[PDB]
Amino acid sequence: STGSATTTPIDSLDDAYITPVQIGTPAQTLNLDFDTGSSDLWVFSSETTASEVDGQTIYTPSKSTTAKLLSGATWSISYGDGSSSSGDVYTDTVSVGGLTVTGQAVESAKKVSSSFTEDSTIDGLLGLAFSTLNTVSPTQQKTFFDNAKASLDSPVFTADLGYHAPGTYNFGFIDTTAYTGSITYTAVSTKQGFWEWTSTGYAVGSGTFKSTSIDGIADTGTTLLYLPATVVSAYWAQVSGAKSSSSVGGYVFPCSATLPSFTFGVGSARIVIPGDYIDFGPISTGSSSCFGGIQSSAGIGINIFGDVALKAAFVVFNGATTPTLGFASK
Repeated sequence: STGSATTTPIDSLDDAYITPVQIGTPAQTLNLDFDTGSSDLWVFSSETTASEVDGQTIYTPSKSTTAKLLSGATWSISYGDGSSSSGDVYTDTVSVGGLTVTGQAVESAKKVSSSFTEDSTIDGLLGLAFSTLNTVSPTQQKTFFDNAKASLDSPVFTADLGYHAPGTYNFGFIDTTAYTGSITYTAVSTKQGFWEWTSTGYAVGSGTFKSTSIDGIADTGTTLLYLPATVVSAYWAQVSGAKSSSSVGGYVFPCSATLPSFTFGVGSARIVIPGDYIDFGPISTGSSSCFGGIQSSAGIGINIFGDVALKAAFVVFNGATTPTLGFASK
């Protein structure tokens, strides 16, 4: 089997991407944030505290003839950005772009934190990291990809995120028309439950490539690119007027600037992030100070290849017995 679904930016900045997901019988379609940095499929639901719902589409398990309460099961998750949610668990039929899993754990939110409430466009998350990070207790549950794997033509999914445009998540096959040149594969460590890999270095603009190992995670659920302070300082030094602002919470730059590109290494290959991808616009409405898309990972504890990086590539998440990551230009 295979699946193919379009993923759409939630706003003009590409702050996140939503992908339609069918849950239950008859289908209830919810727009979920596919997140390769976490491993819970959770949804706004009929059980969500009413004051914490503001425009989201909800899953109502009582209206699904295939929903079954997973007795005794609860979940609770906290994300790197400080947001959180928690609730109980159903199993139900879940389909993504024509690919169907029966008995998928659907985590029903009873509580969500303010940032979720305030984002009317995201109805929940669909985790695509390794199932070892799944928070369901007392019986840990599998991700959608893990459940689908054996049935897929090939045990892979691909992320093809657009810049200010729709893109695609494919399951079970590699669309050879979706990228240029070849796919370069690189080793993955699953020890922290993430799609963790090591980049071979970076360049700023038309500058020389610096060979240096940068360990990080491929995370579709993080907006920006978070790298070591040394790397990030080197990038923003090439932008007149750029500075790190503690009051704003990172590097800002004059909105009048032309940003240089940023290149990262995947083995001997190179992925180029155009300068425009690194612009996240005014820090507040009307401001001429703009927020940078490359930020320091210092104090996160991990480097994150988020959407800013991933949307410059066609990315293969290879879930073979020994997982690997593949990157191609596009």
